[PDB]
Amino acid sequence: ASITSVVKTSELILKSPLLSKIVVPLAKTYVKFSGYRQLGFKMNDLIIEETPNMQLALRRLPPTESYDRVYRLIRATQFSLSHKLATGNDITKPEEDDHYLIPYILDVEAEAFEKDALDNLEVV
Amino acid sequence: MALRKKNSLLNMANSYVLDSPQPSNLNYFWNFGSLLALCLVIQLATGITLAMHYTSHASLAFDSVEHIMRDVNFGWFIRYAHANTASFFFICIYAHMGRNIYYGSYKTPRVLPWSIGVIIFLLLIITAFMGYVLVFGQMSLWGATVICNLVSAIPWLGEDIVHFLWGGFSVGNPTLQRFFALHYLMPFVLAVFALLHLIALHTAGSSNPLGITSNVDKLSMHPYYSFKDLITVFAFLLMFTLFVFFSPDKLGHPDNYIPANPMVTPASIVPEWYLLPFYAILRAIPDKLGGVIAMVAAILILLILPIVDRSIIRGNAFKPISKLLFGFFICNFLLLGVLGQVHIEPPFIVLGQICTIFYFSYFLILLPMVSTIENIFFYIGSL
Amino acid sequence: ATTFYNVFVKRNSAFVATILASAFVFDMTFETAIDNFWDRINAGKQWKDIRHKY
Amino acid sequence: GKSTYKIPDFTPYLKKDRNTDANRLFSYFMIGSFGMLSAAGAKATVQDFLSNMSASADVLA
Amino acid sequence: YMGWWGHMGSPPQKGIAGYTISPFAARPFAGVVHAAIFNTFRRTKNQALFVILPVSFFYYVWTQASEKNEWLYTKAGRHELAKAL
Amino acid sequence: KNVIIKWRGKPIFIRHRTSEEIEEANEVNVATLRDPQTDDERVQKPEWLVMIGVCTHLGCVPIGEAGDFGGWFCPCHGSHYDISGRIRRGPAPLNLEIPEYDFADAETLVI
Amino acid sequence: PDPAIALHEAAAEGPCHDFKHHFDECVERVTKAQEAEDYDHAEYKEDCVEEFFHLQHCINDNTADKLFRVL
Amino acid sequence: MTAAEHGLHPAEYPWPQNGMLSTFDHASLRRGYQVYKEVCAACHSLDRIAWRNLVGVTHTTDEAKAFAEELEYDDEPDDEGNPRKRPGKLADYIPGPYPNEQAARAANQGALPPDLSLIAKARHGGADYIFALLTGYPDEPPAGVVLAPGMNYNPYFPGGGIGMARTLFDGVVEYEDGTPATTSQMAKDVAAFLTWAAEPEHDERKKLGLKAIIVISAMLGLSVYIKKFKWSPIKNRKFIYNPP
Ligand code: HEC
Ligand code: HEM
Ligand code: HEM
Ligand SMILES: CCCCCCCCCCCCO[C@@H]1O[C@H](CO)[C@@H](O[C@H]2O[C@H](CO)[C@@H](O)[C@H](O)[C@H]2O)[C@H](O)[C@H]1O
Ligand SMILES: CCCCCCCCCCCCO[C@@H]1O[C@H](CO)[C@@H](O[C@H]2O[C@H](CO)[C@@H](O)[C@H](O)[C@H]2O)[C@H](O)[C@H]1O
Ligand code: FES
Repeated sequence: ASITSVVKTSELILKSPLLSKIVVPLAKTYVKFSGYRQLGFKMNDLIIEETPNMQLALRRLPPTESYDRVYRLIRATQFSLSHKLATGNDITKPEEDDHYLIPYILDVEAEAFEKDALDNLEVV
Repeated sequence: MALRKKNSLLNMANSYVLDSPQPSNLNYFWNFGSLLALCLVIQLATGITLAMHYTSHASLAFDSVEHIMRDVNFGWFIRYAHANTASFFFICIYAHMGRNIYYGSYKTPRVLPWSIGVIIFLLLIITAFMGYVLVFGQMSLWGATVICNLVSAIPWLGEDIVHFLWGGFSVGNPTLQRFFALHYLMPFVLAVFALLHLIALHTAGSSNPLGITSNVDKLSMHPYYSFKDLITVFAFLLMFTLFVFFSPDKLGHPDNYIPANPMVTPASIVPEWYLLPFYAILRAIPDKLGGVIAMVAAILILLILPIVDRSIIRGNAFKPISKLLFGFFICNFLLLGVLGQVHIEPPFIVLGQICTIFYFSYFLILLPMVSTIENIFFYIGSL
Repeated sequence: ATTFYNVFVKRNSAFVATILASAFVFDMTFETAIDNFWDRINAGKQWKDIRHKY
Repeated sequence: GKSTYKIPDFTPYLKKDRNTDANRLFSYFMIGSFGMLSAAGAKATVQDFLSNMSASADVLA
Repeated sequence: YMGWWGHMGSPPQKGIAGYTISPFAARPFAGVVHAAIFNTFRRTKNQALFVILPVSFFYYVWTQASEKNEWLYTKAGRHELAKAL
Repeated sequence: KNVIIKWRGKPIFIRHRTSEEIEEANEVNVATLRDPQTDDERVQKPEWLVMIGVCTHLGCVPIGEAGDFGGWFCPCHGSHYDISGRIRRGPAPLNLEIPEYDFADAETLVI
Repeated sequence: PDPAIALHEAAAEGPCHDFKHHFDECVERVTKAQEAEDYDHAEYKEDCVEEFFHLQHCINDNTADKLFRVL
Repeated sequence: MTAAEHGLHPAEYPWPQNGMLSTFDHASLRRGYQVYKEVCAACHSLDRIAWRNLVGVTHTTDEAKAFAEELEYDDEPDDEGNPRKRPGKLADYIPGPYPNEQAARAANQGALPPDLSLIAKARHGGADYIFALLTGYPDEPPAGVVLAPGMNYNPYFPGGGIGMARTLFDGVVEYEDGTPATTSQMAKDVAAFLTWAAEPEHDERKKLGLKAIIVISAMLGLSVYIKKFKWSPIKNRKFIYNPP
């Protein structure tokens, strides 16, 4: 699935009061049990990156965000191989779990999808 | 420049076993690939040796296997090693495939190694089936009869194809001699495909248990994974030793010590344990052709995992719902195995049909739904 | 310890020679030890134990 | 947390006698034993296995 | 998607200092007892439900099916067997 | 009596059916038969039931005289064949195949 | 004489007495039912194999080790 | 399936050879050969066993040569191409009671007594099944059982009706070692002997297995030490990050 799809569907849910009332609490528990924060990751660090679109989005990250992402991946790799969890300031707090990459990938995909549409235009 | 890098032959070995850059956090489930290579080497060594003493003619086959057990120096060991390693080969291949499914090894950019992997699995099944016939005991004959008759279901030409496979009108001498030649060949084909899936993998490298890139943090294959592979090699050899020396016939069927008799049918004809889940799937569909299609589809459906998994994240480490669904899928696969060897009696008939539906619905319904919902929970839950 | 290291370990040629010689010794002694232990735990049962009657 | 000249704490792992010959010799004793059992195991394996090619009992009879 | 040593395909790295000590300088089994007891307990406790729930369910299903099948093929189960076929 | 002749590795069941056996077989309404056939379609001579004694389900050999329709019972998955060797109960789809057989003499048939 | 004879008798009278009585009662029923006329033209003819199996399984559990000890 | 259709499952008897480190009792093997020879061999062959196989297991070279030399075997034709017989040699296989299946079935009311060389591996239960079957003929079949003609009731045999009658009775054999030949004793000895016939490598195999277990376990332990030794720099790695 594309990030665009995921973001649009999520926005439909967040709009509907009923839907948000039942989905948002579930999503928060899901994230707590997921446990990626206990390896010091942010949610966006987990997104598959071996695609042209994602490689382009990663290249457009500001240098500081890019250097920090590299460190979180290396740190999480070291927790994984040691069979340990983060402690203290290495644990990602909910307020630090920012969607740093989502705006870049949504722009890359917007152009990619517009290009696909425009490749199929028919002069009326 | 070091010779290992400069010389083109050495550099090929170097690229796969020495300088090969690996993730630094592979867990012990990344050791099944080297155990599978070990099983393949044991099967080649023991198999070629048994070929030096075995006679493929139906009048002599079963007795040549007794001669191996009784007269050939260490023949009992070579025979039991070959027979038990065939089971260990399937335990390791199920573990390796389960690792691949849990950790999302089938996702881009690893679709090609996974797809060639599905063919390796089919070749292993065929190799093992033909080798089991070579003993020419009761299970050998009757298993060949039942399984080869499934080809009769192919419309129009099925009957003709069966007679062509048998080289006659029933399983007999021509079939045994051709199964010997093909059983000798198929492991070499299987080794080529095993090499192909590794070459295909080498473009992306190994995935890792976190599902993220390892390009940030690589370790040489040697010495780290060489020495970590030795631990599981010795654990494997301990299990091998316990079966081969202390319980060599635990995994077998006693009826295969009775010489093949085309007249008398044994009490129950079942395949070897590792084929049992596919046999249960076949029983679930009442139609002959339906059942054969379902049974083949149960393997070929693995080819669609790259499509039906809609997750933006690779692997299950951080996906609690996917982990539960995977647990149920695996246990259902084991229950199908058990149902493959029960009698066709109530209430196992209906249970086998429900388990078959669950097997297919994992690929077609549940994994696409669960992976869609989890995408949304990750996004909303972390806002 | 330095002496032992210097003679048997420092040169790989010497280390491999020591390992192979030890493997030779181990193989011969282990064979004899297992044979005796096997004979003690299975005493009175083996052909060698009843052979004298015949 | 900031200075890179302050080496992180390795005291939980560091051996005091790390530069001694006794220290190295112990680790090579483990490696050597492992090499020795692997040599003895390979020899046994090869000898028993290849003996299948020598005259079988029915031939010697 | 993977290069080779010297050009692996990492985004640029800067600002990380990494430190480690020789295998000869370290105790390889440091903290083994704590790990073997407390670390294994933590790791197992956190995964236990994902194994227990499916295993226990499928074992229960099997147990019920196998007991019914056994009962149907007794004298007492004659009538229920006749209906089932 | 029912004989078992090996013919191309398959068993051949040859039963020398009595008068009353033939009668028993000619009773069953053709309507209620997975594979609807009457004995006259099966045998070319009412006193010689000649069949390929491989069960039509998977390919085990039915034990004769046993069954529930007192003809042949496949022990493998419990399929019951008749005195015509027609399938009555169990997983088997078809009646036991009839080989191509010709009575050269009245005392010998070729299969 | 055969040690088994004594061991089996002892196990039937002792730890396997409930099963012994079940088998006995079954036999009584079946023999009486066979005695009655138009038994040959009955749909269901009861046997005592099940009860026999329960008894023998029980005797074997209480005897196997004891028997091999005296051979 | 009914329990009767399966057959009653035999008890687990404590055989001497049960036990990772246990051989057969060779005195029992020798006695079991004598039961085979004097009782079973009337109907059952042992075609996979040669006289040489007994030597150094149950008998000396001389005893086994004596057994072989008492029999006549087909020789190569003489110079006019006429058939000849010769005395047996150690290389010869133990000869069976019947020339073919048809003769075997004719002598046993249609039933064919199987060859016993692999019977301990060819039946679930092995020695326990052979012992249970031989000693498990009730005096009377359970009320209600209808045996087919020429069948005998035995609950261990699937379906209950076996074509072999009870053959072991107290004192049918006189053992040469003075052991009381009760039904139970003879069944135990012959079941041991047949287990040996099915798997004559048994004793050697389990001893080689003990050596393998010891070596492989030590190698496993050392491989753990070596892996941990080599991996410690990776496991112990620490980082200081100063964001640029
Ligand atoms: C005079 C005949 C006769 C003697 C004596 C005899 N048997 Fe048999 N045995 C048979 C026949 C006939 C069968 C086949 C029964 C059947 O399949 O219904 C048989 C079957 C067996 C079976 C296989 C039953 C099965 O599971 O298929 C074993 C084991 C056996 N015999 C062992 C022995 C041993 C051990 C002895 C004596 C110490 C013995 N027999 C003595 C005639 C004999
Ligand atoms: C992937 C590799 C292989 C697998 C999975 C495999 C599997 C099997 C199996 C299951 C059997 C039946 C074993 C028994 O119960 O006795 C068998 C028998 C046999 N295999 Fe293989 N085999 C493989 C490779 C080979 C090779 C390379 C040869 C070379 C000729 C070979 C030769 C034989 C022979 C001669 C037999 C019959 C003798 C016997 O049963 O032991 N096999 N094989
Ligand atoms: C003869 C059988 C096989 C051998 C010898 C073999 C060997 C290997 C090896 C050595 C690796 C790299 C190390 C590892 O991850 O374990 C590997 C990776 C892989 N294999 Fe196999 N394999 C075999 C069969 C299969 C099968 C049947 C499949 C799939 C159905 C498969 C799919 C894969 C995939 C997808 C990977 C990449 C996994 C990753 O590293 O993320 N293989 N295999
Ligand atoms: C697994 C058993 C060991 C035998 C090796 C397996 C045989 C398969 C090798 C033939 C396939 C060709 O293998 C291919 O070789 C070249 C160099 O050798 C590798 O190339 C890699 O390493 C070399 C240096 O080591 C670099 O020039 C290159 O940038 C890098 O991509 C490819 O990544 C690999 O895919
Ligand atoms: C490149 C490698 C060099 C050439 C390889 C040599 C090939 C053959 C070497 C000897 C093979 C036979 O050598 C022989 O092996 C067997 C074990 O297998 C030994 O036999 C020993 O153990 C076996 C079982 O393990 C017993 O049945 C036997 O009674 C006992 O003596 C002999 O003591 C030895 O003489
Ligand atoms: S094979 Fe004849 S009933 Fe299934």
